[PDB]
Amino acid sequence: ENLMQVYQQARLSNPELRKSAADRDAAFEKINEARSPLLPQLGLGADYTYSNGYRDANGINSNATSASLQLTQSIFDMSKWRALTLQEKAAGIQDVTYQTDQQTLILNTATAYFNVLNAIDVLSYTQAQKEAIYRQLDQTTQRFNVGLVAITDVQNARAQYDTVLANELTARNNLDNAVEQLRQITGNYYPELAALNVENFKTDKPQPVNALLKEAEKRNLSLLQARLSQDLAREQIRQAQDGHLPTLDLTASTGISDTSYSGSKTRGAAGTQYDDSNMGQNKVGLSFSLPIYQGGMVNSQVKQAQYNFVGASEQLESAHRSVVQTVRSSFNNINASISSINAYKQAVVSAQSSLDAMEAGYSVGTRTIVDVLDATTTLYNAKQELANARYNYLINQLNIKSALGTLNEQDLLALNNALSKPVSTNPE
Amino acid sequence: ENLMQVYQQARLSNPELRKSAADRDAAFEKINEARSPLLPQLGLGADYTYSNGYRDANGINSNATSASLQLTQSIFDMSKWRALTLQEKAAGIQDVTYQTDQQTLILNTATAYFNVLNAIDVLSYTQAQKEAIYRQLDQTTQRFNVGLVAITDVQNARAQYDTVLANELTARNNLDNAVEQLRQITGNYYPELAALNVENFKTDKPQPVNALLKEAEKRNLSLLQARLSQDLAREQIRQAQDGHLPTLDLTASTGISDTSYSGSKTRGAAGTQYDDSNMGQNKVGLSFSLPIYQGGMVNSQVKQAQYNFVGASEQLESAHRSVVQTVRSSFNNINASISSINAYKQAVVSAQSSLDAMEAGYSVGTRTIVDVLDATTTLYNAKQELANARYNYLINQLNIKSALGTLNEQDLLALNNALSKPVSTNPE
Amino acid sequence: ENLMQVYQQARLSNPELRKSAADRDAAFEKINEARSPLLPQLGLGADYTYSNGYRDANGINSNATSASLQLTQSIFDMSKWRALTLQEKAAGIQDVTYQTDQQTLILNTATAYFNVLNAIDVLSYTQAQKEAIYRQLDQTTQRFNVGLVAITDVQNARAQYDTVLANELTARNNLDNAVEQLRQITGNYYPELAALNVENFKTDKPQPVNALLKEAEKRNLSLLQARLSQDLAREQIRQAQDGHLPTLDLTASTGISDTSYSGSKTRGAAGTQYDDSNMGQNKVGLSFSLPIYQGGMVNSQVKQAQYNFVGASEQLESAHRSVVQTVRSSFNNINASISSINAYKQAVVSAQSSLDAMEAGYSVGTRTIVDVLDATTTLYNAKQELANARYNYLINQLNIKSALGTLNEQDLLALNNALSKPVSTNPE
Repeated sequence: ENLMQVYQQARLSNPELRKSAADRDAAFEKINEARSPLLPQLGLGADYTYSNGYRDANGINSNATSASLQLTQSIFDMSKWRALTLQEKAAGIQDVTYQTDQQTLILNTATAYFNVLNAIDVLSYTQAQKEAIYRQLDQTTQRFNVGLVAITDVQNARAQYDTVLANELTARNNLDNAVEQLRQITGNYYPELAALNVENFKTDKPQPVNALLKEAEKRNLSLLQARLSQDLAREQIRQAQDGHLPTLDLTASTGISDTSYSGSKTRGAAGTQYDDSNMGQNKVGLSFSLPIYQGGMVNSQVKQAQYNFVGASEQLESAHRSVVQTVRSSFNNINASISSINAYKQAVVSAQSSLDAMEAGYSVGTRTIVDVLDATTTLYNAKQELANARYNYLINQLNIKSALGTLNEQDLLALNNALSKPVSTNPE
Repeated sequence: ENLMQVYQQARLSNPELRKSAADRDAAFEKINEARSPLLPQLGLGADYTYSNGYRDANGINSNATSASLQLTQSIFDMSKWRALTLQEKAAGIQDVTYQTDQQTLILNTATAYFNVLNAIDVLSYTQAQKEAIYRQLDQTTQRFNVGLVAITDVQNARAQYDTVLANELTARNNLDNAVEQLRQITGNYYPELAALNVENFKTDKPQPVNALLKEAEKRNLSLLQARLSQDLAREQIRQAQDGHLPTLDLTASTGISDTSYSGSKTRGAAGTQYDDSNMGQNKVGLSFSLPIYQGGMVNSQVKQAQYNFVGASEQLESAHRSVVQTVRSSFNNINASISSINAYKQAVVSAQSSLDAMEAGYSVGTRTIVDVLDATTTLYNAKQELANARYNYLINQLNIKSALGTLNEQDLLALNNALSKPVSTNPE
Repeated sequence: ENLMQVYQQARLSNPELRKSAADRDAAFEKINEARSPLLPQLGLGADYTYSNGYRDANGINSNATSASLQLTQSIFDMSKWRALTLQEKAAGIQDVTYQTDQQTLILNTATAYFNVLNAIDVLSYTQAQKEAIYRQLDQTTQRFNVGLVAITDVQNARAQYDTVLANELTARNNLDNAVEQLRQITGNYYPELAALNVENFKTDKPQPVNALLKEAEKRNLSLLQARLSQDLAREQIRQAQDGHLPTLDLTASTGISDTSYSGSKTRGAAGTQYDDSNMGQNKVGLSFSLPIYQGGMVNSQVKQAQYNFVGASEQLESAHRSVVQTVRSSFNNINASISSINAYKQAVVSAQSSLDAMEAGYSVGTRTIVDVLDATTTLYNAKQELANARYNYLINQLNIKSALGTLNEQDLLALNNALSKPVSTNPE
């Protein structure tokens, strides 16, 4: 029930990634659609007709029946090739989005895993605080019923106890919600999860900022998709100028049609003009066409494409600045986490001394049990904060590496050494 | 004047809900234009033409004229029926989003209503604090004048007085802004509103979570949207496959023509071939075709449709998970509110006791008037907390009913029974 | 260096505003595309064909070789003019959004400047705090060595000293992040920024509320875009109606061809029908159309336009009420800022008095030096708070200027007169 076992199932259960995979497959398969028009196309054309002339052509009756096939093959029209180029670039963009989604899945699973354990720690602290506050109430009540204290003190103690009970209920609810959050990502209810092995924690140091900047510029996902968009805009510009290009097609058709002639006027002195015929047709030919003026429409589409391209370039520059600032922020965040870890470590070192000193006084008889319980609660506070700091450090390490774009699953030794014995998630 | 009346006015004065209704009307009307391509499509034409083509015929004049009608009526094609069905599904989707907008309107009205009472309470207690701090400053300045304290202590009192003045100004501004934001929903200014009846407030217990989950599965609007979208994807898959089947059409026409010539040379021994004519015809017939080979166009559409279908399935799974999570979170917020109510009740009792002790002590002469003012302020704030807790409980009950998918004016009515005390929205 | 220079550079460097300008330009270019169809058209259709008779119809052959130009020009169609009107409306919309973008840029530049200044002040305050805590730790350690306290006191002192070390590190990280986030807008590194001079700080009272609302309802941007949107919806209603109106167009052309034949079986009983011929055609004429019984294809298209228009009218009402609430809220915010500034000045004076008292006591020998350092820290905290309040006041005045719809660069020119003294961002 460590992070690796939870993420392996999350990979094959998460619908957010599955939708991304479906989108990528739709984008890829669509290319075959755009290559279809270039190939030849066949069709059938049977039909029927009936006519009845009037006005001058009075008393003329006729009926017709025909059926034929068609086949058109485009010889030279680059309009269809530019569609293929644009569609392959679209496929590239979709694949980049898929990579981004994969990294997101990893990060979200890790975050939920740590949130559960944080909830458990705060719950333990709240239980200790409740016990201390209850002992205080018992002491005050006994004093009052023997004297030495007014009723207002009793009511104040009751208020504090009710407040700690409310906090305990809130903590239980939060522990359930986080588990429910862990079931919403992975898709399974986990009763037991491993925790941090405190005795083997690593406060590593990060690389210089400039090296991270270079790696980011080289292999970041956002700016890569932005570059794909810029290339797509250039290709669209190339597609705009395709209008002036002439086009030609090669079409061939064949079919039969047997038409007979009748009528009182037709019969008699026909002269061979109205005799029936049973010829066929095997037409084959070409076709060529080219626009001359077109009122400058294409000369306007060309400028629209150029403006779109410059807009895309500005977008790319914005994305570049964004990635730079993000990498700097992540580096600073890691350093801040290191410093906070040191501070909390010293803080817990100090609180241990006081809880140790309160215990000895009770052993000899200078203090009371209430002091010991209060010191225990404070130390539990020093314990819950330190664990939170450690988890934040780990998540920030993952965050910087994700900004580099270089993490999919190489966080195998990163967390394997950070695991320990199972800890229950919903004790009863 | 009160909650029910405000909701009644907003039900017909709110522009967002009316825009939703307009969208519903647009969706339903769309069914008409999907039907239209089934009925006959009558038409009219009329065209004149002059021609002197003389590659070999120089001096020949031949004008032309025509005017005819048209009728077309499709017999067999499933490209139109699929469109009808898909438009019907879109209409259903629009209806569901309209219902969601209704529930959103109810929630927004309730929240805006309760914020005003919160502001009133805050304002009253801030004024009490201002009075207490002013009395403190008066005492300190008198004491400094008499020669018992240093100038440094006067500055502290003046600073505290200025701080409370600023807090009171902020409270008044927040009350004004909360009044304005409620007008942004109804379009009216409310001088007074009804307040909660403390002695007629109920504390119920929520139903078991399993029954809530069952009801949510039955009647959750987002899940209805998801299922309808998936059905719309399946029907679209059926539509794509129907691009294979053939089509049948029927056409008819009738018109006239003149095609009159002129010229002395044409007349005379023309053989009757070049004479003017006034022919007319009433041709009618059918038209049939069946595709044979279209390339990947036929093939690719089906695969793309199936990919979209699996995407819709993933989206539906996401909807299911989200619904379950939201139901549980609301169910737990309810109990959290109950516990907080208990705690704040105890706090109010404690503050009452402290105030009474202070008042008796001042009556017998053991305390100054300044001490009494502070206890009154502490009690007054304790009613800020308890008031803001009950409103949270009511809002949370409204939310949980919304998630269950059964939030109607009937549910909102049950709250108004506890609001039976008018109060001004602008003291003095 | 100064605010004016920073804005001057950001105006001509920022990529988002340049993208807005590019989008405006590309939108004004669509007007040309709208008119183009009205102007004439010209094309070519040269081609070739080869027939063949079979099934008892062999021996008959033909050869087609065609070439002809075509001119088409529409003389009456109201649908095209609707497109031009719609395009003009789109151009207006683009201009409006460009103006909004400029105003947003001004706001962001001012915000970044003041954020950097606030970071500098906070860094100074935290440095003073660190000095004070270090001296306190030294005192406690010396006392323990001399034998007046226990180890727990030293542990607490070390914890307190460790905490300030984390806070100092975080302040530098925030300062660097602010510098980078300013570079993201401007595009340059700024070692120094002009600082606020307190000798000439303005706290002018603002104008009444109703006057501001009336002026805003005239030259605001969001409601102007809403009005243009409703107008284009009406222009969209007009476009729909013109689908059932007749139209005319003109056609012209010319072409030649050669139609010689060859073959052995063709000879025999030709009867002049199998003779080679060359011919041309120069048809020119007008045309007309008018639809009837279309199954209400465009009839039901009109109802969709009207519902859309009422939706647009509803959105405009929403925009109106939103502007109302926004301007009122901004006014209240200005007033709150004034009050807060007064409070912070009083606090600063009180802290100064306390520091003077503490310093005099130390000079006469009744106080240690830890007290002096603590007083200094409190004074620096007060100074930081006051500076933040002043910056927020300036930002709020700019914000209300923006909400009014009258924000430019000359308005910001006045604020430059409040910034005199350069201050280093990262002093050595």
